[PDB]
Amino acid sequence: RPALLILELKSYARGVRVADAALKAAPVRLLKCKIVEPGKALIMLTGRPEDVEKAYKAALTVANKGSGNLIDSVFIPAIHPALLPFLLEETPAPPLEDPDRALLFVEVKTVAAAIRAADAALRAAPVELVRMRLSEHIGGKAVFALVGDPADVLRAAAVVAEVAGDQLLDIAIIPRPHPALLGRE
Amino acid sequence: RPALLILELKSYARGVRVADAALKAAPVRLLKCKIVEPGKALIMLTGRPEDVEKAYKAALTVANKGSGNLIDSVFIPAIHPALLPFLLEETPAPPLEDPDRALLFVEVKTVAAAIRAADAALRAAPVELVRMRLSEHIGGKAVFALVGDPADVLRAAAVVAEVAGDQLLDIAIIPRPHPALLGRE
Amino acid sequence: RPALLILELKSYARGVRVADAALKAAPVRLLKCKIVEPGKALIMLTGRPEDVEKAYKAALTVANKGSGNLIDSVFIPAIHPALLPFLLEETPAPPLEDPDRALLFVEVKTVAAAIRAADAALRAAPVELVRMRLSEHIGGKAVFALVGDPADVLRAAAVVAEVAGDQLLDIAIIPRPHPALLGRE
Amino acid sequence: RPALLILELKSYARGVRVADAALKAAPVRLLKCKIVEPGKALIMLTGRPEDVEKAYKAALTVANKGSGNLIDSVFIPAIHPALLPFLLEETPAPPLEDPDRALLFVEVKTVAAAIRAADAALRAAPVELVRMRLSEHIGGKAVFALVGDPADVLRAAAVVAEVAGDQLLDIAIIPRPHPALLGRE
Amino acid sequence: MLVVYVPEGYSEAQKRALLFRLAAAVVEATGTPLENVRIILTTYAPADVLLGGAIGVPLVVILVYLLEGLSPEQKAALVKALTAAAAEALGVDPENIRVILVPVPPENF
Amino acid sequence: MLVVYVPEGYSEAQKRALLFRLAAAVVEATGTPLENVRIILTTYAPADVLLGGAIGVPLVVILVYLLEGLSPEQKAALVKALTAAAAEALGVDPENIRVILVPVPPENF
Amino acid sequence: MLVVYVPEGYSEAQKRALLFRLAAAVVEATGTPLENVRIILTTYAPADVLLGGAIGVPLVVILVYLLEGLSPEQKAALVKALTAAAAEALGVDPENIRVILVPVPPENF
Amino acid sequence: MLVVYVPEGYSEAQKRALLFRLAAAVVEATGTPLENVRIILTTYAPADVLLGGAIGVPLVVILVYLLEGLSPEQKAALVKALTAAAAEALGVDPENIRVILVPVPPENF
Repeated sequence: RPALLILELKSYARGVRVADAALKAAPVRLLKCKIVEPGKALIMLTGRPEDVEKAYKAALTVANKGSGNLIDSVFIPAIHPALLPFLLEETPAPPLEDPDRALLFVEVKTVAAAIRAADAALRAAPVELVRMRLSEHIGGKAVFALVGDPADVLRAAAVVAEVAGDQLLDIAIIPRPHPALLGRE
Repeated sequence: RPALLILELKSYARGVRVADAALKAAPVRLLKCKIVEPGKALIMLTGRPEDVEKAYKAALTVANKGSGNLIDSVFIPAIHPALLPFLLEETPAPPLEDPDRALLFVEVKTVAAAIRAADAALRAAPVELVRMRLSEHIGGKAVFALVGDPADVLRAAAVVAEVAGDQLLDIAIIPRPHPALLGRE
Repeated sequence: RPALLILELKSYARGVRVADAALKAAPVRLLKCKIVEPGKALIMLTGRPEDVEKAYKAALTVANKGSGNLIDSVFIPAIHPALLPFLLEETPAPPLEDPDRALLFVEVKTVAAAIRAADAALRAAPVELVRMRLSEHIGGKAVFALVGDPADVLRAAAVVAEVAGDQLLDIAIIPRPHPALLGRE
Repeated sequence: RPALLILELKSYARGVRVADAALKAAPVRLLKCKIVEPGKALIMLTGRPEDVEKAYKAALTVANKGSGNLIDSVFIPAIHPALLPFLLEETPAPPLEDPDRALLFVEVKTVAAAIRAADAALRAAPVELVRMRLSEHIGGKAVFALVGDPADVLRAAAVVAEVAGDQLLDIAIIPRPHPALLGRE
Repeated sequence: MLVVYVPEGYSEAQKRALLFRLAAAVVEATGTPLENVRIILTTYAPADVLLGGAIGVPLVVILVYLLEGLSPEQKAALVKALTAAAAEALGVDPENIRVILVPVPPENF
Repeated sequence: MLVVYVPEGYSEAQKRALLFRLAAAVVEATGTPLENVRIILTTYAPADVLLGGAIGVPLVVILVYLLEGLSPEQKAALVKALTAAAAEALGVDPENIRVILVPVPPENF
Repeated sequence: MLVVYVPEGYSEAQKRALLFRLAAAVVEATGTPLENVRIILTTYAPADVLLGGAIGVPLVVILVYLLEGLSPEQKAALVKALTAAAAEALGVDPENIRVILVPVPPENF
Repeated sequence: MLVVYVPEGYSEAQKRALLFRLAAAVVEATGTPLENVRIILTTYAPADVLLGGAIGVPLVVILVYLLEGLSPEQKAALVKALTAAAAEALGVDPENIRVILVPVPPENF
């Protein structure tokens, strides 16, 4: 169970600065320090738990969290395995094998809270990601779809709504696919 | 003369839902159910005339047209052949063979009304498309250029202005090219 | 020392028109007449000094500079050699060979003034570009990083701030890299 | 089934003018071109269907419908027989013969829409008028009462409400009369 | 007693005509005089209801309180009349109208 | 049919999650597909209700309309699931949730 | 030179299409290139003009300045084309469009 | 009589100087006293005119009403003087100034 650190900033040169300071403190590898639509800097880092944590508080001190420059900062010590193929690159999930599995779809404004809700749902609910997209050709939004049993899907929806709160922008539930959208959803 | 159905939505999860319902009703193939800049869902469908029509009214009932979720919905029973190479993929048109052909350029805010005006002009005026672009790396706009005889170009401009109405954002007319822009326009 | 002409327009069909008129007057080659995020037309031209200049005033007369259609128009007779590999295509600069070289980063709202400040700094200060990006997947912004000696970097920062003025949106200075960001900045 | 044309105007001299033009075009007889409370011009014409129709469009062109001078203009090709005794003069209907017949009463602001709703109800519902009054000693309102079977009366009420829409000002239903108001309603 | 739950966003004319048509259908079907026919309805927020995994789609529900002694066939006639009346009144598909009634015991009404 | 009476002053996220969790509990307990599960709820003024000599204290009430043929044990399972779901959804003590259901006769639904 | 007097109260799209269609008709009829075709128009107050004892009714007037050497038949062709173009452009009856042109002397233009 | 059509968006000083310079040119060229020289001009909307397939570009037009007996050479002198005067007055290229005059018949003026 590796850790993650996410930084959403507006003064993206200041984001460069805070990333540089964070790696000054720690030998934490870099995942992505890039700007995305609509012009917001996104930073992803991972490494040893304590190392990531101390680098995180150092970065918080450096960037002056709470003054408006930081849209969101999310820390997490334990991350799900299936996240890594999704986060590192667009990895298409295997097609659904049981047509009975209902589908769940969400939408929140900020990516940091998006993956925060994703991790919270995964910890609370045994559900599996299928498709996901972050901050690219989107205008700042982010998506990720879920599939599974009706009861599991509904409880996961409840959990993700609770965690997202006001960050949520939309949610939807698809009861049943059929081959014209099964795989073609 | 095939038909087309276009759906421009803001709640793009709701767009997913309405697309799923539309294919629940009908065996209509999917052309594109994708989000574009600045974060709007675009849906294109085609099939048998009556099939497309009944799927269309089913989708209208499902999505509650007129409540603000639907930016535009355009139905059309007959579509021009040259549209298909343009719509399916970016197909470069053959270069102009007569330098005398004047050029016409338009710009409207929404793609649905854009192609509505395009089809209206094609039905009313025998004119030929050259370059076109939809909702990609544009911020939501859409373009398509026309060429031809002065009289034909001017009457097509009148028709397209009439059809576009308030949807129009800009229009322009190029009288004459010369090799520094002929092909390099 | 070649020249350059830059045109930032909002009525991009009008930008097409003004580009056509400019090449009507002059045999000036075209670099890029393309729209970029968030939907602004960018035009770059180069050629003989007097030819570029007269084409420029012709274009100014045609497009009615000052009426709001023209965001910015920048003329320059002499341009730096290292600009050409950056402007023509994304050309990665060679990695820094001396770790002591401090780093400089800027951000302004408009590309025309961005390169105006870049050229002004180059004329005033012997500094070398490393990374640069213009109006692509950015929402209209533009970036370019500088490296070099502390004194040179600081004086270049002063010059670029002076030239940019209100066009500036952000600026930052990195004192020291180390291999975790040296090349991985 | 004769036709009717109704014209409600505010610039009553302009109403005189439009009536004169209408009879310039057509040999359509005049029913009433008179001003009523609160100072609005009312015009009623009848004749051959096509003759009435072409005179109607001529009058619409002359009076510039939609500019605010025309409160309402209602065209109708087929009119009910019992209307004629009511419209031409105040003709008292025969007293009700069955006490079980419930009563219906309506009120809308404009006479044109009033008779439009009346005709729509008559076409949709077999109901019979009893008392009626138009624009005289009323301040611009108009009344007409209906009688009949509970089911018929209720469905007629639904139809008249639907047709009147926002033109409606009031509606009421009397379940049962008894001789102290039977004939003395 | 009738209680009808409806979405919000309907013109006063629309619900007025709905009331008239519902009263018409009830009276013509059960044959009772207007003197004993009562109808009541209220609205709910659009962002408030769920309909099979969808939220915000409209859904009309009818609740009736009726006295026994009515044969099943006339009960079905009432159900069909109410359904058709509501559907035509507001132009919504019958799949979005759920009609339900309750036999109020004679010792109860 | 479900009708839930609730107090006013709840976030849209809160009642949204409440809807999802209630649907989850109903579906998992009675085993019906989502296609036949409908839920509706509305709010009342805080200064409007009385609760045992107290006025203004919150009180949530559940009303269900369910078809016969369900054994009492699964009826109790539904009751318990609904109670726990609502209580966890809004964090109010179970003494403030009253759940009630009605067997809609087969000739009636 | 063209000067067109029109009433006020027309959409920007309407007069825009009017300009395009008038240019089309002129170019196709007289055969001149777009490089030498100029058109100008302005509006007047509705309460400002009289039309045969009527005030406020719309009236469109066309004024053209054209060079000699054009035979009468093509002059009539221009007149008819302009009339039809304007009438279709704004949907007003041709009796409300008065078209007039002037032969600018060769020593004058 | 002079009538000049101009775009809108010009300072009062600008058109004032334009009037003075136009009067100067007319008087010096035709040699008439100030007592018989009259000039009038008006503006049009920028979104109103077309200029060779372009809309919104400025275009100034001059119309003169002049008495016969003037030889063609002095007519050309008047034309050139007016063109240069307007162009220098508003700094617009001469291609955007179209000047036109009409010989008012002696039995007519």
